[PDB]
Amino acid sequence: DEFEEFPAEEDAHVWEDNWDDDNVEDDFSNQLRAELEKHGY
Amino acid sequence: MDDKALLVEVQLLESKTYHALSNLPKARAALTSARTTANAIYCPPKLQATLD
Amino acid sequence: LRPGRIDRKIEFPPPNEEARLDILKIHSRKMNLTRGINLRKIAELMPGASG
Amino acid sequence: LPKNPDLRIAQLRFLLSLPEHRGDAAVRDELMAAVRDNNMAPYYEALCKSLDWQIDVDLLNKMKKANEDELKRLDEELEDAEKNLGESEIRDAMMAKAEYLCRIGDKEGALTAFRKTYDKTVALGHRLDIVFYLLRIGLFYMDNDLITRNTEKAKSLIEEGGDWDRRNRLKVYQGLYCVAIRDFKQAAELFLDTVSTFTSYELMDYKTFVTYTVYVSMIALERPDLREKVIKGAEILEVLHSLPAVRQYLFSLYECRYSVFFQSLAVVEQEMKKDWLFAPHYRYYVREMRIHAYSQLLESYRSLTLGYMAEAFGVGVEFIDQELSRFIAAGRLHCKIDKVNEIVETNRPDSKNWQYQETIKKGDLLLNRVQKLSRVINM
Repeated sequence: DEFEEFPAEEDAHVWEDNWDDDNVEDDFSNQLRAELEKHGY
Repeated sequence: MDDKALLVEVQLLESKTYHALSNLPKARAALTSARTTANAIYCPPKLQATLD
Repeated sequence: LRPGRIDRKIEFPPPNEEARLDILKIHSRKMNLTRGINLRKIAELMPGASG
Repeated sequence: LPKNPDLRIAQLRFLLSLPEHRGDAAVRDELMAAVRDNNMAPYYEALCKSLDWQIDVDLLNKMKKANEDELKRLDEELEDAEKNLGESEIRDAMMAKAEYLCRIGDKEGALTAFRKTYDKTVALGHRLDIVFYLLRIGLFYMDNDLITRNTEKAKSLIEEGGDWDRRNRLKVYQGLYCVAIRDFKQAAELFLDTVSTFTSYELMDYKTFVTYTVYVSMIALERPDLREKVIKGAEILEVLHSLPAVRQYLFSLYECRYSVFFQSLAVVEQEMKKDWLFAPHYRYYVREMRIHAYSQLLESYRSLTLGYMAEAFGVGVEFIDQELSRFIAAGRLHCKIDKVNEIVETNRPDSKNWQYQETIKKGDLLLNRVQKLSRVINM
């Protein structure tokens, strides 16, 4: 029962990706280095 | 080659080095082979002590 | 053992070299053999295996 | 198996493709030496066009002429085998032609030649070898469809009949592909199965294989299986004795030394960024490892002050608060933060409560299915 009444209107990734992957932030190494530097003094 | 005393010594050394690397199964297999070759030749007191 | 009660007496000689290889293949089918497991050498090491 | 195609070449190409290492010199020299020794003319041209390098006219012409005359010799040998020699000779000649085609980097020509050889090859072992060669090509180029289809074909060939060595090699190949697809559970399973008898030295040396196995096992295996299969594993421990960094990283999680664990995790994230296979998934690996460490710490506590856990992780209170909030928002950690008193309280569901939730969910799914079936059939 094709609902023709409603019109029927790169990233070839095979792995499922959750939302957290999209979030943009400095690499973990930079974060850890900065935190250790700031807690070193 | 037929020099089995040096073979026993070398197998014992390999077993010891295997144990030092945490590869216990292979170390035990090497020690079993060394014991098998030792119970086929004259094991002097020093070699017997090392094997034991 | 008269040829009217027992007609055919089939002998079962101990397997020969090719027979030993065939038996090894038969009993090693389900085994996990490793490349370089030449069975002809093993069979040659069994001169008169019962089967 | 043959080293061709050399996955080190693909790794170097990806490393150069990385932004920071695009200008690296030593990798440049290594890749150029590999290209010259192997005489990959099509690969050289593709790499030059992709990386916008300056094509060496003399070297390029020399490589092209060498490839041309080698191909002419191979074609002459193929014609001679076709005219005079039997089917086996022609099959081997076409196999050699395809091998050299893969040598220079011609993906399409090499694939077509290997397909023809497979069509003209009857021996099951040679068909498996051809499938392995195509799988290696796919890994070198990262063609998902090619790798999937060829893995299915290799599985079918092994099921029909196959030696144990080919099964082990195919297990390692599936593990590598799974690591490249981010299905880390299957990667850990396969690699832990094959670590005892690693015989596929063409893809990667044993040290790299053990490092990958440790990484994927820690991202996938839980604590009991991790202890039983990785911590106490003789092969993995023996290999790790030569890799202090990987050994420290693995033992940090099991021994509960979280600051060293985070140092090693930063090092591992940096290492995977450069790796050609873990590069697409390095962020996910680091995030999941951090989540696993947080959950492991919280398993033995019900309410631990943010200060204590910040000290344990060698990080500030603010960073741990932000990370814990982010991970709680995603429903990964079972805890609720209390900023005013700075106390983290674990809300791990009771066995009865979790069982009730699971039964509710599964029964809802089954009831939706039953309702759909009843609607479909009742007319």
